[PDB]
Amino acid sequence: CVLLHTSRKYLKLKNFKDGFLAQASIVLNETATSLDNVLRTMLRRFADLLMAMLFTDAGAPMRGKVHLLSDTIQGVTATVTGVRYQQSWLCIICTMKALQKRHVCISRLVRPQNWGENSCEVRFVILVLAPTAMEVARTFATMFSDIAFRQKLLETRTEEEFKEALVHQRQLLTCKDFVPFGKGIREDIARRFPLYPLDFTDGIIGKNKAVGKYITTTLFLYFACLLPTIAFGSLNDENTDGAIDVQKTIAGQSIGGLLYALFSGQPLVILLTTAPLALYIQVIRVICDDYDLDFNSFYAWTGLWNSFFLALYAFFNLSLVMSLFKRSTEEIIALFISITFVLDAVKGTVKIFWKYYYGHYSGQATAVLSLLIMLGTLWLGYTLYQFKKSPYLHPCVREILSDCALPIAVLAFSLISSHGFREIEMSKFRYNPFAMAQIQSLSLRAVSGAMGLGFLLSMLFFIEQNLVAALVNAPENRLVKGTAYHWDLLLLAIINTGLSLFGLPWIHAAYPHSPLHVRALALVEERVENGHIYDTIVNVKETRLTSLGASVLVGLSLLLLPVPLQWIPKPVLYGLFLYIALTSLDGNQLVQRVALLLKEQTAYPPTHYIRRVPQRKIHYFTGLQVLQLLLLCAFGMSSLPYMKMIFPLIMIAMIPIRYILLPRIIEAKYLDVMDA
Amino acid sequence: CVLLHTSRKYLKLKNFKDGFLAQASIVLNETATSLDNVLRTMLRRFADLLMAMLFTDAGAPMRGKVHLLSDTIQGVTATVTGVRYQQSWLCIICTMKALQKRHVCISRLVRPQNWGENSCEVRFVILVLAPTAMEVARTFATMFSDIAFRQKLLETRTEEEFKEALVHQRQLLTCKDFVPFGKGIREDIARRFPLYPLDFTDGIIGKNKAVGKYITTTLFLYFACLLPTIAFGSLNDENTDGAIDVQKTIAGQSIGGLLYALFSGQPLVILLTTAPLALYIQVIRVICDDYDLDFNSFYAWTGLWNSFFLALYAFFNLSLVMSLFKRSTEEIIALFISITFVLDAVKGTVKIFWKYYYGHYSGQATAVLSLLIMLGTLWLGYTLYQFKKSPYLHPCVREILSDCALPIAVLAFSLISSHGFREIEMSKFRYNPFAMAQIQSLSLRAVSGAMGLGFLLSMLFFIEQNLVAALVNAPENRLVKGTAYHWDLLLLAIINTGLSLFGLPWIHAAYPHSPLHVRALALVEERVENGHIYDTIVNVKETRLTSLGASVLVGLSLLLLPVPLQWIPKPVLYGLFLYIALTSLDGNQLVQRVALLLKEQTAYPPTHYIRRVPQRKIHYFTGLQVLQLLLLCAFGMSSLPYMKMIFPLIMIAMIPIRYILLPRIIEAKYLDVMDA
Repeated sequence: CVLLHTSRKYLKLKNFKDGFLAQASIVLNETATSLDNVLRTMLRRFADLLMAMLFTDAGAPMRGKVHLLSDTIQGVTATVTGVRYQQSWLCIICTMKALQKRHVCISRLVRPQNWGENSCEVRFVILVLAPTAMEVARTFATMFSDIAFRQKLLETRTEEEFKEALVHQRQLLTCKDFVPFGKGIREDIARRFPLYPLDFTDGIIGKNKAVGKYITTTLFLYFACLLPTIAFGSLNDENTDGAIDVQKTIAGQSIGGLLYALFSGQPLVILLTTAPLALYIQVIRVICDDYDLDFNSFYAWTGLWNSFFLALYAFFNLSLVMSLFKRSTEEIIALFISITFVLDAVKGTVKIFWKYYYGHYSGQATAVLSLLIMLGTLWLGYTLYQFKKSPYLHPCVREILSDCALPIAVLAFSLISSHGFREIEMSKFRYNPFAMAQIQSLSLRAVSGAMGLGFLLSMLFFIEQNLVAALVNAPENRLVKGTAYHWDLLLLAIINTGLSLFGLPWIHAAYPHSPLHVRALALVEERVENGHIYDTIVNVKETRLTSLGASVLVGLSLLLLPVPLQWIPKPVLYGLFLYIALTSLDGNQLVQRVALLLKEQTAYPPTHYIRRVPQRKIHYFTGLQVLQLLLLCAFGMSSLPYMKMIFPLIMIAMIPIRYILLPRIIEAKYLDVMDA
Repeated sequence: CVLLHTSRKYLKLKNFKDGFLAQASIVLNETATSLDNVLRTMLRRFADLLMAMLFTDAGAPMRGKVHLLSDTIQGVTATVTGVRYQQSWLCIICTMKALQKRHVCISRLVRPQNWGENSCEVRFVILVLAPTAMEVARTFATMFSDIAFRQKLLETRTEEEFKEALVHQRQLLTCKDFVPFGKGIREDIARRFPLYPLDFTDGIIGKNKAVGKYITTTLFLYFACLLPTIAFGSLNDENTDGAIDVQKTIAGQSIGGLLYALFSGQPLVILLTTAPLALYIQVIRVICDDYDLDFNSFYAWTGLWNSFFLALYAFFNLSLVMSLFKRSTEEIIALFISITFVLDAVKGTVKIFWKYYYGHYSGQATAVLSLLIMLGTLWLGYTLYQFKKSPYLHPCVREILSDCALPIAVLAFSLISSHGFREIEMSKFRYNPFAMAQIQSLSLRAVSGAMGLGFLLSMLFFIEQNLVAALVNAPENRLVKGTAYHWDLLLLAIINTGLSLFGLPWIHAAYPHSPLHVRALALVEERVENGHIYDTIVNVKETRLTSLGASVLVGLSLLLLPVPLQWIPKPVLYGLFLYIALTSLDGNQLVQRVALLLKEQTAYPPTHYIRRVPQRKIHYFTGLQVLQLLLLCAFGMSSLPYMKMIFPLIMIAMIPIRYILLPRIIEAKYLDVMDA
């Protein structure tokens, strides 16, 4: 072995408040795969024994030794996760006494190439030869450290355009809030009204064409909204004894998505039915059965009261308090939703076994095949989804696999269970081939009960919709257009009134699908941390065409319901539920901290928040979060409808708990470190 | 973000051909988890505002910035895989003008702690403060760069012992080969005879006690030899129409393992039946059925001829030519073995479906449950095995998971399929509760045929045994005791004669279990490359107690045949075959190159052999290897016994092909880079 001396030092960003800009040599579309070839081409561009000195193996270039660059500059940032390097660019420096004049070469690679640790996705290489080099390297790093400038340089097609862009960039671098009634809605409408044409003409016309990306994301959204829509329709049909069918769920989802895409601010939010909504509909069905009330009328009245409360919240600008919402409560809610998905799948398979395996109406074969198909669908979907994080696959391959993991698994296992195992008939969701509910035919006592239930549902809707909207409107997503929280809530209430009046299932912003929609509709910079791909969004196109097309396709899918879309057996839908439950915990810090018990604290990056905070306080915070999650499960997943209807109240209550009690029992600094 | 300047430079290993050795301060068993605490303790040991200067965030220690060490020294080596850092130690340097005298502090951590990017498993921290620092840091790095010296320092218990060890280490650092008949056997016996007591008294007595490690590895070996032994016994019973039972396979494996452990050199090699051996036994059964020859007599004669040829090879010292063996041929053979395992599992499940699902004697339920159990066993075993590579799990946790993955999966799914699904009876391996074969009652023509078949089997045995022995005797394993190839081959021939005379299935060195046995019986230094744990063996204990105990336990397991060990259904054994097939390709470079078509070449480390070699030549080599593998599969996996009996010949032929033809069509430099 050979000893290596690594020296790290800061460099102040150049303060612009040039000759080498014009004298720089630009290489575009470099197809070389190795560092040696790229550097040889870059050096030849100047006009060789000069490439050898660039690395540590200076003096013994023939013998096989460690081949590492000597002087490099990169962008670095500090975060709770650790030290994140800007791996999209690299600046190599070489001070050669033989040379007489400074030389600068900027090379843009066709594809991102690993160029070392913390440079796994280099696309720009800035080689600076000096006869100092420090000043030129610092100024070029300062110019290249901008996230948008790198994308602008990527968009350039010619060397002259590259130099002009560089010159242009250098020159350029040189309480009581709720008192106003309806202020938030008016502000959101004013913000997002003038941008409507823009929203509809972002990628269709202009310098950048997004037709292919728009089509691909439209297909993604259509599939990822239809398949969960079918699963939720089947679940509701099982829960409501056929009151809400799969056809009703599909129609409601299509209408709601179309209305939201057409007439909402922040169109990137996707409306879909959720597991807690199914649980609450089950609560309504149980209450109606107990009190002999018509399901349709009671459901319509509950939806009407929920929409009324949501409109009251929107008009009074309550959404602002959602700024106090922290990540811990969000992750607790997400884990509860995943647990509800898992329990729905388990209940479905248990019912299948009870009806078929135990003969409580060849049933054993059907039950075993159902279990096998559900587990296999889950496994295949999870594997195809996790292939997205592989840093060695082509970007196209690992974005198609992410895009078409669940659809591929569903199709493959539907074929397996309907053609490979056609001799074993199994369960399929009901389909009997939209009348307004008789709201007037209901007692006043039932109206008051619906009022209370709608209040609880409105709290649930407020929390969920604002959570997903905040996720979509995160600062790291780089959304130029303004936010629309109150107008979005009002439109959600309106469309929910419309859906409830016709008995269609409720819908709100979908947590798993909205960030996925944003990512599919965004340009990202690949980052490799611990052998996994992480995406840094640079530009989101922010168009309504994708959501509108997805909604229209989902609506048109009603014609494929009888003959197609029914060969998908119920176990495939349960596997879809399991896949959603597992894949909704990708960035869950609560799950990470829970697993930390089985992991090693000292194995995390030196600057990771886990290592920074004492393990005792981390465990205390995890225990408090787990206690909150257990209490949420206890109320919101019991057999008692009267106590299953209360879980929105405790969802509201956790926010005051996190805001008040936890800082009193846990130090504020540690909570700030963990949450951020 | 803040620009970072990384400077890399060589440092010549100190040439010893001291005061600071005695003046150094030693800290032992440091339980601190963060860098700040460790460095604070180390600085306090001298007797604070000095810890801040050690990192790049000098001048702004309060504001949250990137917290990286400034001057660090590490051990680095170059390999075809890439640049491998010595992550077990780190030397931090700080030149402070305030200080008046040099200071050195050596801290040993209780557990390996990530301390960087290429410092994921640091256990020794050498902090050098200077008022130069370069000389002291270089000499300490040179002393610590030794792999065995780090283990010796770990073994020390007190500061005085640590200093004495440091001082002692510093002082210390200051053709025609086959003509002799039987020379190899005599040399091996002379080498390995005096070390017998040592072999039996390595960890039992002395400074280091290995009782716990010996017990754990004995349990691992027992389970990993019994379960595949049962699977192979069932496969042979299916193939040979009950001629070779599971009881016979267990007895033969136990006797052979005991004999090999007792009276062989290099006892770390594990003898077990293999898939090609099962295929060849099937060939023998088919030939006997075709020619109406007694299976036992023909099998015994074939084994006798195979042993005679193996003894001839051992006495004439042919094993030496195995040095010409390359990694490409080894990996082709391993992939062929895995494919044979997969086809055996597929044939078993196809037969189960044909008998039960199609009723060609509730069968559909049994077939579907068989498929589900096999797939689930494969999945669980693979997951528990792959958890071994997680860099965040505790070393004990991942070591146990690797040790008890297959046994845990087998037990869990046997319980599931025998208790959870007890209503669905399914296939179980035959067991009817050891007579010498009537060799004298066989025709001369059958004797000549058995001679030819035994010649082919002897070539197969030579290749397989020498391959596994070379894997066990790899230089990187650090085996102090000498190698024994010819004596091992002679003993293998003797025990094979003994086994064949009684009709027991043949056995030779097991490729998947011998390296695993070595690893379980070895101390390793953890390395994290691309987020995966890689082990560097420092010391292998090299004892026969583990293999002897495993063989004795396997033999004693015959008493657990009737009531235990039969609830394991055949699909569990097929899942075991699949698990072995998938887990035998961990380091397969042929599989890596085949998958490279779907991967990105530029995403590999800069110094990886994949990027160094042009992709065209990599693809040509992969295509040639795949063609050889396809020919091997075609000959050794067809329905014709006369052509299924020839695959050992082409296994032999592939070595001349690799040695002669490939260098002619592919450049020698690229082949050397890829193979090494």
